Amino acid sequence: MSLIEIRKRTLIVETTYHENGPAPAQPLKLAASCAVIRNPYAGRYEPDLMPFMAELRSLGTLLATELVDTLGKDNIEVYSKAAIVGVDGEMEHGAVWHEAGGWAMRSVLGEPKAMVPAVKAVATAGYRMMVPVHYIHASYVRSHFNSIEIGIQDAPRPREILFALVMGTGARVHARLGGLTKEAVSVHDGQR
Amino acid sequence: SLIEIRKRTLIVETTYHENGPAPAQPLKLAASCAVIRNPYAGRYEPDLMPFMAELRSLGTLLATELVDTLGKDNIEVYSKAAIVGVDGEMEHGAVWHEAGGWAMRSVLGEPKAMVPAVKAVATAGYRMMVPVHYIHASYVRSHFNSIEIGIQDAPRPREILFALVMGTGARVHARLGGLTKEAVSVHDGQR
Amino acid sequence: SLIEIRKRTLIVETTYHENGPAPAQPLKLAASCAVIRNPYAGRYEPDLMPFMAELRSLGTLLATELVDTLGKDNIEVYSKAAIVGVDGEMEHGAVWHEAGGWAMRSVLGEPKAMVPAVKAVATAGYRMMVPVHYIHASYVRSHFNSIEIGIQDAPRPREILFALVMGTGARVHARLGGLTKEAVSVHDGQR
Amino acid sequence: MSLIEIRKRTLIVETTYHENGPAPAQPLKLAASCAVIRNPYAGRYEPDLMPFMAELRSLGTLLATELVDTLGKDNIEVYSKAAIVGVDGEMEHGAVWHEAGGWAMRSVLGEPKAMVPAVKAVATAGYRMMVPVHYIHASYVRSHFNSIEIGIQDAPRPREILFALVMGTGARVHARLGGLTKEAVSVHDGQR
Amino acid sequence: SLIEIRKRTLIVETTYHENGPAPAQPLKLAASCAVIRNPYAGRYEPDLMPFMAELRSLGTLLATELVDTLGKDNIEVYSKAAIVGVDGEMEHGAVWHEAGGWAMRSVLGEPKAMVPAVKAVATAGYRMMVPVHYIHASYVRSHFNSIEIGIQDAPRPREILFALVMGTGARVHARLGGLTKEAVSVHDGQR
Amino acid sequence: SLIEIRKRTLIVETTYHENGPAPAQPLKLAASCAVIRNPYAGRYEPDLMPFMAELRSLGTLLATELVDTLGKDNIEVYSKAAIVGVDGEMEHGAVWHEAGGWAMRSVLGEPKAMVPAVKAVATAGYRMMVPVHYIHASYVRSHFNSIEIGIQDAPRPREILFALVMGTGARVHARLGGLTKEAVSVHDGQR
Ligand SMILES: [Cl-]
Ligand SMILES: [Cl-]
Ligand SMILES: [Cl-]
Ligand SMILES: [Cl-]
Ligand SMILES: [Cl-]
Ligand SMILES: [Cl-]
Ligand SMILES: [Cl-]
Ligand SMILES: [Cl-]
Repeated sequence: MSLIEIRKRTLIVETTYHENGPAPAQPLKLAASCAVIRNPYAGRYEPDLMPFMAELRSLGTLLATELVDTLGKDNIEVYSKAAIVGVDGEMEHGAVWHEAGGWAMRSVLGEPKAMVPAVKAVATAGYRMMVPVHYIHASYVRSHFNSIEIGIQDAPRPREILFALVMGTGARVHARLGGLTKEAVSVHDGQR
Repeated sequence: SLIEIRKRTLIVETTYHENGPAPAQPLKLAASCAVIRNPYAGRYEPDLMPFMAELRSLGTLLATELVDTLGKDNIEVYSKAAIVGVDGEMEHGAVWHEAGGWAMRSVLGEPKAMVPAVKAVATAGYRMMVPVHYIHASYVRSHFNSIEIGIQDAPRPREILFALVMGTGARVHARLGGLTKEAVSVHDGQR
Repeated sequence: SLIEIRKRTLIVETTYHENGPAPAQPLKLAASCAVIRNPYAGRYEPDLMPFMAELRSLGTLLATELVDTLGKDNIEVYSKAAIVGVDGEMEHGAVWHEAGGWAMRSVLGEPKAMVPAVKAVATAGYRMMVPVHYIHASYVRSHFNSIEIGIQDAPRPREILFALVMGTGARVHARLGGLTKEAVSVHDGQR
Repeated sequence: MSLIEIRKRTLIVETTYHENGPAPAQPLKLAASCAVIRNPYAGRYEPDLMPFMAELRSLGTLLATELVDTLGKDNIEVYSKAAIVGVDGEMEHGAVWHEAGGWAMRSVLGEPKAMVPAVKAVATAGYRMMVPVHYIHASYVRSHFNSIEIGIQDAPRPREILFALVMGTGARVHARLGGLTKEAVSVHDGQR
Repeated sequence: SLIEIRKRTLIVETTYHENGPAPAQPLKLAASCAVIRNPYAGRYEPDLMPFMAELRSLGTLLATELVDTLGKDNIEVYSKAAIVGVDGEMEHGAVWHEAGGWAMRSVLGEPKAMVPAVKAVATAGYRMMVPVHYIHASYVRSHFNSIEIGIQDAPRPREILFALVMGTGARVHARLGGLTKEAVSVHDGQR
Repeated sequence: SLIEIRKRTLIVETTYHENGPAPAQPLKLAASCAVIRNPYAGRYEPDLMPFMAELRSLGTLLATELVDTLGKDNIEVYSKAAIVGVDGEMEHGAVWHEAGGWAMRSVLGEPKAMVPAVKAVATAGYRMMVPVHYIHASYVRSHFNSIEIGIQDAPRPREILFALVMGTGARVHARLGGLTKEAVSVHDGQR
């Protein structure tokens, strides 16, 4: 029997035109796909979370696919992943998403090289969290560091977990701090 | 133009269940929001009529996105909301009753129910529950619902966040009787 | 009895101005809230009808307090709200549309406008903007307004917070035209 | 010209019947009266806040009178005072309320002996704050320590201040930790 | 043992100024917090005396950490606080008045002022302003101040967060007169 | 100088367990934060390079405090963060990627892993979860973790809060395999 039971999902698309500076030619879009699932381990200590982590890869694929379909496969430049575990769970129940969300997303995207950044928390329902993103091909590209806030008002309830993926289309709208540029990426190790 | 958009958000919330027997089709509630500069922040402007008039165009934009997102034949509930930044006043949000409501109803081919609403003057990041009801008859009990809106970094003190909401049906475990969609007979927008 | 009250709050908010010319009389918006045990928390109950029926009595209690507080002849706007604790479901709050609305309208001698509403399932301490409109005609534009409600330590997971709101008039700097109280002519509850 | 301009006021009355224990014969009522006023010093450093503090005594009297009229003069057993200053102000703009709110309230109440407890903060509009209360005749009466949350959704705006007084009618609903009792008060110094 | 510690936090806040002429030395306020299991969560326990007794050692632990952090000779203000998880009750935090206060006063060589306090029953992540006053005379007007405490993931429903606060001086721009440190003469803990 | 510090906070969070078998030694995560005036609040400044350069010394200050708090030989995870006040912009926080990261890495003798980060433009009191990872190899799965930061009264609209985080080890009940500290072999800062 599946360990994955979805109560609700949210898709958010934030389009930023400017931040009071000269507007860029095209706006930035950052998008998050979230799913609220029952936590099969809430309220007890389970030493073996490996089966759960394995099955969650399919959830990763589902959410990542939705994001590509939303933004367009050719438009992805930044990503992230995140988890919010309900108060009857533990951090480790969210930590399964590093592999499940990250690997699934990277596979959907043709295996870009940058590690997918992440943030997670154990929190009360409605908790809002800033999710950091970076460039999919080289984590050090300075223009692309950014953030989007995620959260669902009534989730995760104590015995639930909220899993999320984030994708975006470009650089900060007024990026102007130099550093490594897309054109300067030369190692192709996922960093520089 | 009195309308200068900094950012927009589109939210689609799909509910499969709420721990009861899952309905055949999930519910989708969607919100389309725009954060704009408040041209009147920091002073008392006696005439907000031109602003209210022009805002209808923002209503059209947002409503059009919602219909494109959910499908025109799939709309059953709606709402409108405004959050005014702390340097503004409530009246700056009140303009949206007409601007958002009339624009959305026009987009939808003039359904009869008044569009429900909520508004506040608040700090950036304020989150607000937005109530929805049935577009053809406000009293259809199965359809009363809510969705939370908000943007983390908005409205900043001299901004306004305007939003519209559309949805596809009843609460996932609606079971409290009352007037049903099918029983609607007066067509006055209530019953 | 399905109604076990832990605590109640009564809030009266008097607004003198919002940085414009102060009206002759300030506006008062008041909310009366009750936190009760949710008899259905933690399970799916198919029949919420008895609960909805009994809750009318809670509606009467709260509405009566509001009228006693503001004065019966001074009521111009109203609303109703519910916040369900995290172990409950939205349907547990939905019972209040009838229970709170009908009870309040009865207390007020059956004004014609549907009582507006908002609800959520939320954590203890959740705060919610509650929209109000004119009791005799929902379209009276001057009267659309809001008040925030909430109780710091409620609803706890197995509780429900039910609330009613009454107010004494228009927004303090209402100036957006629309249908006025005086122009009300249809008496259908809208116009 | 007056330094006191009120935008809005709130009166809250919280009645507690129980906290899942055996209910007391009469419920506890805790009430807060708040006023949101313009801050005449927002955005600058003013060395002399003494005139403002002096005039604010009248605001203290107004709010304290409202509370007695609400709860009944014969029913008061606990109190407190609090201030929330908008973000363009400073803590000192709230600190004026120790004297202005405290002394005014004590005078309205016939000069009970216990110092009025207090809390204050400089915060964003909508900030919610727990206000602690204690027994008006002897601060150490253990049964009476309690709290009520105050706040106004849209206040204080940056250039405003929210001032508040609190009064209440008795002990915690399930007080059971011994300590100094009302009957044991014998020094009458405001402590014991 | 009735004391099972999940996590602890120590926070030291240094204030150089608040947009006025900076004082000679900055103010430091420090909070030491401990999150523990609530042995009584979910039931009404009439006898909390053994718990209150045992908590004295937790008071001593937190107080000793604060003295070791700021330096015994530098302490001029203090406070105590408790946040109880939502499955508990207020009385579960009330035990800290004696356990925290007496332990801290003992550690500090019995200063005379009553330790001020604030408490709440709240959801995980609740943030609370904690008021401090002068350790030798509660009326010393320059010393009234506050610090915010809270832990993001605590107290969970079956936990309690207990905290102590110490600080090194007056508000950075204290200028409202009243009783001064130097004018203290009663030594009753008030004046 | 473009750096004017109003206040600083140091927080050390000690985790003994998270309801599982407690590890041999607890985890400590520490955050060092500084609230400064935003020299650019309210205007678009095209050249933020001098500010970014000058901020390096603030990075060194905060990093040195963290090493002195936890001990240089005990550091295994780090992060950096910024919260910009509402009158600023995101770019005002973005300067901290280099200023914070490079300063901290220098203090730590140049560990290879990129310092993770998160930033926001927000209202005073905004709380933010900050993610950490292993300082020698970002992929070490046991070490991914987070700590919440924030100051109640900061950043005010014309301020910025800059922060660094260091920690001493893995999650208290890390058990998901993946790359281990011991298996690190590339030394590129990833694996
Ligand atoms: Cl990854
Ligand atoms: Cl409408
Ligand atoms: Cl109704
Ligand atoms: Cl006093
Ligand atoms: Cl005591
Ligand atoms: Cl004490
Ligand atoms: Cl960098
Ligand atoms: Cl770095």
